[PDB]
Amino acid sequence: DPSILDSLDLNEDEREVLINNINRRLTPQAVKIRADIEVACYGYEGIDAVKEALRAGLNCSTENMPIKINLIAPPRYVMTTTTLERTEGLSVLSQAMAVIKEKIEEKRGVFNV
Amino acid sequence: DYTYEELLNRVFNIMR
Amino acid sequence: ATINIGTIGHVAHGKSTVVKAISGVHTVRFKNELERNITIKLGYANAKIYKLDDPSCPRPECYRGTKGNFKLVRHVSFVDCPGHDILMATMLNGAAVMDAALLLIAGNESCPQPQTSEHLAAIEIMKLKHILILQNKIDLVKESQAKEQYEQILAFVQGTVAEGAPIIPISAQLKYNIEVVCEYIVKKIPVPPRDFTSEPRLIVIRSFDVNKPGCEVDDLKGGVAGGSILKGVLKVGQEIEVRPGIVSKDSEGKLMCKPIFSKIVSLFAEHNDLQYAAPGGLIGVGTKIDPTLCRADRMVGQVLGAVGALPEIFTELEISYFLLRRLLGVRTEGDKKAAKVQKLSKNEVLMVNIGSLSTGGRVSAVKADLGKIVLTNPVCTEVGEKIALSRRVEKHWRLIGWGQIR
Repeated sequence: DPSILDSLDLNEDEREVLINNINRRLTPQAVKIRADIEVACYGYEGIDAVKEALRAGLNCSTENMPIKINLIAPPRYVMTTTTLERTEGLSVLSQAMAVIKEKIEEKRGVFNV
Repeated sequence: DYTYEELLNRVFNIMR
Repeated sequence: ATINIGTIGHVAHGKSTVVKAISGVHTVRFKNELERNITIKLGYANAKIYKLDDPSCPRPECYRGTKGNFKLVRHVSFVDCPGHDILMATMLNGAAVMDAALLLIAGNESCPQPQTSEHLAAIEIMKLKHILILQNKIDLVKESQAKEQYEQILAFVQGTVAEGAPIIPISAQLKYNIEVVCEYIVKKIPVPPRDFTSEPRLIVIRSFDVNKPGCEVDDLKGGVAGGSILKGVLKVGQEIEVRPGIVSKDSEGKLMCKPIFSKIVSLFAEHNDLQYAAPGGLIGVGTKIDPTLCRADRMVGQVLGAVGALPEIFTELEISYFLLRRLLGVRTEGDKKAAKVQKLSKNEVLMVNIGSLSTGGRVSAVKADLGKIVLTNPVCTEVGEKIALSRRVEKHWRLIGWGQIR
């Protein structure tokens, strides 16, 4: 983050510190969170909406970057969130509640927190 | 039932 | 997928060699804690039935008995029966709208054989007409037992219809006479008539699941089940309605029954999937919908219709019935002549195999020949000529009654 790193470079730049020491102890802190989903829908607007549930899986795969949805819980799956940024949280919340606030009610389905 | 005597000769004379 | 022949298996045959002689090998099957093996179920085959200008019907290599350039046209099918004498009553559920029957006789057990016509005891109401005489003792005790035993088994054929195809004395471990057995089940067993251009239907029997962990969310997923056709031939990609489907809970009206249809992809056919559903066997139906509803184990016992179908489905039931005046076939002289079959009591569990779906039977009012019942879940209307009432009399089930929709 100070990539202007000059003014007594000791060495070439920081030699013994930057071989492992500067790099060696970043000490990043993060806490695992696992915000869930439960969407489904039924009907023939529900067949359109179960196509739209599968593309909702596609949609929280590719649009707003929730990453690596796995298939371990056979009724309903998970979407991941890990702090390297922490500002993925409000974006994921805004989009999941935009899903519940405009997406599902136009297609007459069931979903909550 | 001729099939039975067919067995009785050939099957049991050659195989179990 | 061509023939739903039945089989009646009592104790201690050696069953994988005879069934795999007439079905090839076992399917890859899965998801343990299944359903109890005295309930409704179906068979399958990984083979086909054909000939090679030959009594022998081998497995699909074209030379090894000799040549004969096999007809890759159809595939044989089958209906399961494991080798214990318990396999009576669910088979008699299955002995109504199947195609034919095997008939299994051993010599390992009692030679004045008790179980076979103890097993085969609906030769009047439903269909039981195409059988074979099949001795399973060439192994332990030789020609004296078989000598008296052919008189034993021809003492069966008189009014009890036990003469559909004569004796085959084998042990299927040798796989012997399967050239002759296959010649019998090609020629001496016919194929009954069907309908073709009828609007197709299905009641769901054996559900599955195809979303084991480890894939992506962009996969095509859905609800795969099992079934077999009663009418029509079912193509791919149309309005495939399931009429109540889910139990419509807190349903306050009549038009509050939900319009739910689907599409279809997989129709498993041993090597392929012919998208027009080939009847006469287990069909591998897989639905388009991606719910928690059908692709779980939640769905057994619902219809396959179309938009604007005929049956309206509610609970208003009244049935006309009668009974069986002993436990059917069982008569053991060592203190078993009081296996009593008691009249329909009020509020008693049953099994009402209306058509080919197992729902437990509850009852509400008892007359001598008719009864007003209410049932454990909403159940479609299939047929009035048979309502196969079964009832607890022992550790497992036995069938007790015959019914009529009123």
